[PDB]
Amino acid sequence: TVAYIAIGSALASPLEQVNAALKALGDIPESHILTVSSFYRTPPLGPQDQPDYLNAAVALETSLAPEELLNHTQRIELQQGRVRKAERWGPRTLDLDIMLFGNEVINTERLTVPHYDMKNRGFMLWPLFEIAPELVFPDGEMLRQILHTRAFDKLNKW
Ligand SMILES: [Cl-]
Repeated sequence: TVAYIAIGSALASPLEQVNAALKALGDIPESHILTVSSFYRTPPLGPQDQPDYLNAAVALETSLAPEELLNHTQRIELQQGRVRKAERWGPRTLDLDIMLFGNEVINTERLTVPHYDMKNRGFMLWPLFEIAPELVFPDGEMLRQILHTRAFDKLNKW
């Protein structure tokens, strides 16, 4: 099963945090990386201008069940990243999201696939389109049509 995973990171030096994360993803049992998108650069949310965020997408072939894959992405987030001390509820310093899991639709208490907001997020869709331009979502919508209709601005490269 081909899973597509969004990776984000702005902490310390994003390039080596993300590279360590990719190595971790590749070491997930019963799984191997098919391809990784380019690394992209997105500005921080808020006017205060935090560090720049590094965004990418990974195609991972896996025979794990979706919740088993979740277990590993959560483990990697714990091992490779941390919580913001002034915002424990805020996003961690390394973000992994399972965007898509084959053609599966999953609405459990722990796991929602497709990612619930990805169709509204250029920073998830553009890297995905780079590695999977002909992708079709479980509901039949084409990735290309979403990017075209919604007219999301392209992302700058890291
Ligand atoms: Cl869908």
